[PDB]
Amino acid sequence: SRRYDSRTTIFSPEGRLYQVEYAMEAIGHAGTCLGILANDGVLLAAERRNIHKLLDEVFFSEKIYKLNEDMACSVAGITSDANVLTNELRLIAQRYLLQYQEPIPCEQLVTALCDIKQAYTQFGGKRPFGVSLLYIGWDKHYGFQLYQSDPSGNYGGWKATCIGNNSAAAVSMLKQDYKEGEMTLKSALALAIKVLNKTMDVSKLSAEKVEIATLTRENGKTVIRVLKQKEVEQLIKKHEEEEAKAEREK
Amino acid sequence: TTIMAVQFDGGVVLGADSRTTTGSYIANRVTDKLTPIHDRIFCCRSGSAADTQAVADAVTYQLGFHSIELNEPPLVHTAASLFKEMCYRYREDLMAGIIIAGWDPQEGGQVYSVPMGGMMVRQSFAIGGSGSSYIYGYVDATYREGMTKEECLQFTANALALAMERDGSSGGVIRLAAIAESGVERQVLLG
Amino acid sequence: AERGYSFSLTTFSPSGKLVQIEYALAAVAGGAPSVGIKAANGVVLATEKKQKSILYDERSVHKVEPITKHIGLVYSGMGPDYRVLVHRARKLAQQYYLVYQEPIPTAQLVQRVASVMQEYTQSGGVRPFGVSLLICGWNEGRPYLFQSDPSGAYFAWKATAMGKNYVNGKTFLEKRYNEDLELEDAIHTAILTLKESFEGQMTEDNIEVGICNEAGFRRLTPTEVKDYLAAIA
Amino acid sequence: TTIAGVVYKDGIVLGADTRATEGMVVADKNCSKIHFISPNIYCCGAGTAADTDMTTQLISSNLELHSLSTGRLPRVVTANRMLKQMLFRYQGYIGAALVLGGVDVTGPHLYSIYPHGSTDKLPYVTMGSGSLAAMAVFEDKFRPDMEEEEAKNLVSEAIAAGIFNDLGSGSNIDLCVISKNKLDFLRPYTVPNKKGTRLGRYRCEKGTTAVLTEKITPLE
Amino acid sequence: SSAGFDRHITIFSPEGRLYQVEYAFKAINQGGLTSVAVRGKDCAVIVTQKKVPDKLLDSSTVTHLFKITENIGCVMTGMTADSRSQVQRARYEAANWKYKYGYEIPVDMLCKRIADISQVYTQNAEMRPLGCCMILIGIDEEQGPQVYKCDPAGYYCGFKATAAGVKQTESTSFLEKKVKKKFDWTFEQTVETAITCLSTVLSIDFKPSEIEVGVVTVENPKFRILTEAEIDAHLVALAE
Amino acid sequence: TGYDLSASTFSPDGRVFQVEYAMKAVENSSTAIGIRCKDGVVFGVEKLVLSKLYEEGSNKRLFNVDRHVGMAVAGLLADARSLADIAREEASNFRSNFGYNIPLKHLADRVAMYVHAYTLYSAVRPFGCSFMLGSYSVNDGAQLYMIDPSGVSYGYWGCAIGKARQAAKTEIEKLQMKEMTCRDIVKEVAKIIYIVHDEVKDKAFELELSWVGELTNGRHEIVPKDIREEAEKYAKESLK
Amino acid sequence: SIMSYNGGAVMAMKGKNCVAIAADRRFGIQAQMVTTDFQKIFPMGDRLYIGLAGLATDVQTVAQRLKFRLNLYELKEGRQIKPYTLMSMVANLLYEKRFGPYYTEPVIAGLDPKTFKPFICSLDLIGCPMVTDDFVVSGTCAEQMYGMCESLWEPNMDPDHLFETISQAMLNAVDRDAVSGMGVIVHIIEKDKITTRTLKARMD
Repeated sequence: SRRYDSRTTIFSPEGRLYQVEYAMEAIGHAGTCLGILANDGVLLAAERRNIHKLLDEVFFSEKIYKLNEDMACSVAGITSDANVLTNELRLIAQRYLLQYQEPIPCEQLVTALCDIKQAYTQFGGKRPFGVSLLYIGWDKHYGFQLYQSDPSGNYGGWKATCIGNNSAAAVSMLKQDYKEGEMTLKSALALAIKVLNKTMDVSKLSAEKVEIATLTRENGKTVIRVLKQKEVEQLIKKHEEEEAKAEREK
Repeated sequence: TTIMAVQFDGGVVLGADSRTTTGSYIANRVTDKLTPIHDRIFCCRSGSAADTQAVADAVTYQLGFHSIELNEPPLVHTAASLFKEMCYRYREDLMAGIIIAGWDPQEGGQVYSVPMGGMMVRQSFAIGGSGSSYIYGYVDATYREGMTKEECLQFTANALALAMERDGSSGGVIRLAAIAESGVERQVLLG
Repeated sequence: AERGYSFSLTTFSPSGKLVQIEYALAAVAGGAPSVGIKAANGVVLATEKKQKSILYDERSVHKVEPITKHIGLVYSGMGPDYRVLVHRARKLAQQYYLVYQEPIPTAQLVQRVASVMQEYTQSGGVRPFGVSLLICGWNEGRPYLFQSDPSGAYFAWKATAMGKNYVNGKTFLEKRYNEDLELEDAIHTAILTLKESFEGQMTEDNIEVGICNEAGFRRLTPTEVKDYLAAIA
Repeated sequence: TTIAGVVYKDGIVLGADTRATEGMVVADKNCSKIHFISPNIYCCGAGTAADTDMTTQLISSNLELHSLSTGRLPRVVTANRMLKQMLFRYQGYIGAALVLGGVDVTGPHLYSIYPHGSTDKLPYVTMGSGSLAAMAVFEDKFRPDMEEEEAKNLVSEAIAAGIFNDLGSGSNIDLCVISKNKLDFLRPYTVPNKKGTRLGRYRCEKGTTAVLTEKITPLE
Repeated sequence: SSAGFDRHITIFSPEGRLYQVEYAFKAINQGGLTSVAVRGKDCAVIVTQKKVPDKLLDSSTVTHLFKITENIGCVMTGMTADSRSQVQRARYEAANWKYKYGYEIPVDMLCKRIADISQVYTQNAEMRPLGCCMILIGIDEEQGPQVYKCDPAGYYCGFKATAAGVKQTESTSFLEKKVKKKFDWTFEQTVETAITCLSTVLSIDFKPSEIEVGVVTVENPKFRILTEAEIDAHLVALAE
Repeated sequence: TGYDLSASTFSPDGRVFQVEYAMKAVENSSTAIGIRCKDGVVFGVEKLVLSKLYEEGSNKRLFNVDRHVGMAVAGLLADARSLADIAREEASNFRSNFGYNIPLKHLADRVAMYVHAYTLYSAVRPFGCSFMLGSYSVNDGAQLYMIDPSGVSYGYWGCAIGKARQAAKTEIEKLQMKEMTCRDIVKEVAKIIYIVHDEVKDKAFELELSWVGELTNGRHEIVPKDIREEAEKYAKESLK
Repeated sequence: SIMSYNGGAVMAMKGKNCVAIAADRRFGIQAQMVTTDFQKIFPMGDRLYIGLAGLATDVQTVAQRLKFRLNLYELKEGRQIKPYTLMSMVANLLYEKRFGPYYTEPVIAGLDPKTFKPFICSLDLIGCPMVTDDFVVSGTCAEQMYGMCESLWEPNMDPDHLFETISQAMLNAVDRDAVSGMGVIVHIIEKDKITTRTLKARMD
């Protein structure tokens, strides 16, 4: 049975992980998300590869999956492949509330899920998770935090992210947008609108194909504002007037 | 409660009472103590009803899967060996009141008594029941050697009537079972 | 490495695509057409069963195998591994029914089954399910129609179709079926899109139309199938 | 707690008291001990509730995996052997004291469930604390069931016998008609026991009680 | 298409096809047997045979007729080695339903529980698919007789009259036209057509002692088969 | 191209190469035959001689599993002793739970389910032993069963494995078998045993014979050379 | 006794459009008090509470273990928690140990998430569900709970008369009987707002 084993777990002769390098090629494709710094709140946006309009869209949050009433995670990858990790981390977040009675911080929440994806890479020859999802939340210590997961079992957590393919023109623009935080929660969402409008393949900033979920820090409820797509269109046309105002300079 | 088994030349004859009493109260007025394991293999049960049913259901599953695979006549002695091994290992838990009596093609009508100890032994007649204490002297006298199926129904009726009328636990309607090459025969008698 | 207990046989292609799981979609494409429609009061399913020989009677083998009294379902492609997950879903739907005391919605059947179905594909040594399940039923007063795939991804479609030429029947269900219609009108266009790839002969045993009422799922006998479709659609 | 019933030609009628007493004070005045086994099979509860409830739910769950194997409609012989099988596997650590009945293709059949797993087939069975009063009516007055209706009164005669005799069964009478085609469950059937009227108005008006701390939490 | 070592194990192919499973097609050819099932109104009749290369062949031991239940029997095809391991499993779940359920056995859906174990054989990591083909009859209450033929792909299959195997393809061709049209079926009518459907294939037509005709009809529900006596009489009755 | 690697996989011709290699693996071993008379069953084993090789009456392939049952085996000897202990342990389970003689039909069926199972898995390997099972009882009679490494359970009045001579079973039809009392049968088989299997291949050889039947009252043992002595007595004068 | 170890009484009374539940604030071992600020009834979900009477361990153990399975059901399905779903959720938890079961007298009284219709239920320590159409009382002494309330509770009771009826009921029971005392908290919830009042009790 040594010839039938393809040596998934075992490394490549080149020093790279043979299974992980072909894994992250799917992350560069498929899922598309973004993140940015914002004061007194945090925003998340994603574009669906299911964006074809024949769907019912009765799932409400789909690519936006909400793990807890106080926490949401934007997923990039295969749905059901991620759904195994969702309820898992959901129970890890819930078992934390059980022995503690206090919200799970974001730091150890990411390191707990990344090790689950790492266990299949290190042994067992099992199929590693090709799902890379973001993290948002708030704690009494470090406050607002952003994180990212990697298929190799590492946390890709930073204060910014590029996922997974497009947004290119906005990527380098985000480095010029690197000015840290603001609100006016509608102003930071306005910056996210020029990202979705300019860098989309069909452009036009289709409202039904994208969904924006924002977490507003509130004591002690921490209200998460999930936009109903009725106020997204006015948020889309909000910065489209600003984008038309931005081109008045030149 | 009171059970009886008598073997003649061409088969065996069984009988049992109906009324079963838990404490002073009567649990059931009419109860059939004979167990339809197979057409050629029956047995008489007493004591705990739950223990006698499941063990009879276990051997029915064990031997049933075995005997159907055999495509052979239902050998009686091997079926009673399944009761011998189980009642011996469970003797510290289960209570064994089963007495295997049935007709066999090769060995003819035979009776195998399996008391609470789990042993198996062949005798010309079998006795059992709580009310059998008074008829121990009656069963060792009126019984004769080389009985006929006809008078076996009369003799088993004499052994049950004395045990059912005297002892308070046993009673109810008398039911007898005749086993021979012609097949299972049952009847209902009283008085 | 390790035991030989069937470690995962599924690897990643240089582009990141799944190897043997995408090949299970070919069995779905090389299977039999199955259609379903979510409109208004309830969901309507239209499957296709045709006998390869005149000696086959459709009164015995039933394509529709409802999971719950209020939950119907159909499938596409490949049977042997289909009945495994069916009866598995019968045992799995009991924990939600016993603990939470409630006629479990189809959405929870989707979350639990597709998670195990994805775990089944992750487990190697076994061929992934080549069955695309259409999950429907009625819950909380509003019914649902959900489509799964061998990879486990679950979608939601008003009117969906699977099997041979499923992209052609999907456009017909996009045009001829829109907004929502009554179950009687839903059965109509469900047979019309099934008569697309169907042969020139349609009888009570050729097509079977399941329907999910708000009162719960009721499987229609071949009688009502020949009465409404004769004269198909 | 009393459960009893008799079997007629085309079906069975079961009944039980609605009074469930814990200790010297009545706990649940209105209680239904008839549990759903399957469409055509019903069983009467007694003894420990949570033990028999989780039992009959696991039974019915197993019967949902049992009768549905070949489909058709649920026989009792499917549920019959499972009881003596399973309940004996635990050697009687739990308890039941139940009345099992159902209408099969072979006709209606009744059973008496015991905690040790032994089940006997009888046209009439009585279990519970009032089993002595329900048996006196079934035993002596038994008849070969003839036409339907007279046996439906025989159950109500035996059920009311245990209510007026045994003080353990009060409150309301229950009757469930179980037949092949027709299935009827009527609860409560009759309320022989009543409670006396209040001697006056004991309501306490506001102003006579002081509150240490008050809280108001409006909702959406 | 094939890539790598997939030829050396049991799994799918780069095109999604199968090789091992499809090599079980001719796994019956080494046995070189035939079984055809015909069902009537109240009756069902199975026709089979056996080869006697040497006079030392015992009729009882080389008998291909297998009896699962007293009411319901069966028959197999292909290599007889894989069939016997499936015989006890057909007896096992039988006695399970006789014990627990206590009635006439899943005359319809029993092929699902058997094919489930047959699929476990196919679904195992490395194990033999056991290409033996299972064929059952059935008896139900006021449903008439039943006929079921299961194949070792893990699926349940059965109908009125079904014949699958080496030469059984030409046997079903005659049964399609023979049944309908419109016709009824009596006891001897199904026995006489058991040879005629095979008469479209080979039917060397020799001494009946080698051929075994399974028959089940509802008078006494117990399945059973005679020995050599009137089977030859039914063979000379169909030829006038 | 490697289709013979996994014993769990089929072949391009639709059969098991592991069994095809196992069938001829038993043929290279020395001949061990068997035959059954009316009241008894006869076994035989040939012992080849190359150099010496060792003490006579050593490592004889004739084994005794049970009271009424015996083993005439061929092929690799170590695989035979393993099956001898399995059949011995199976005979121990029957004499324990039941306590009477194990029928030869189901005793061969238990081993048939074993030998078949090892051929299904690629982990273990098939068996290179093809043996003979026969027994006699007062309530059963004389039966003889031929078991093959493929797992097919069946039997004839006689069979031959080992070396390919096969002429030692030809004269048996020229002599009285079922009519004879099994006593003179011992010396009647050994005539051509010496003639055929010519000395060019192997210069010297040695013969073992075993019997079970009515004369031993169901017991099985190897017939001694000194008693009744007519075994090798008539064998030397019958070579012409 | 086991339930009389920590003592305590949980009285839940249903009104017309609302529902009220009350429990004493006394926490102590046998007859010796420890602290009067201990909380027994805990909030579960939205506009739903649960009463607990028994060992203070099983009070904290179940309520925390219930909070575990509470969210996990709500996080999978965004719909609410229902009083029926949470009722058997405790029954399955109390049934995890058949012969080892925890000792508590859980009383679940909460509003329907769909409509203002209130619902009341009480479960046995072994997980036996029980429902009443008037009120559910669980405590040490059952004579004062069943005797009074049967002559007090009325079919239609507005929040004004509902709180004042149980008020004097706890005043007359504590000032007379022994076991309970040291303050009583009352949770009266309706569709529009949640009201929580603490009754006055003897400090001795």
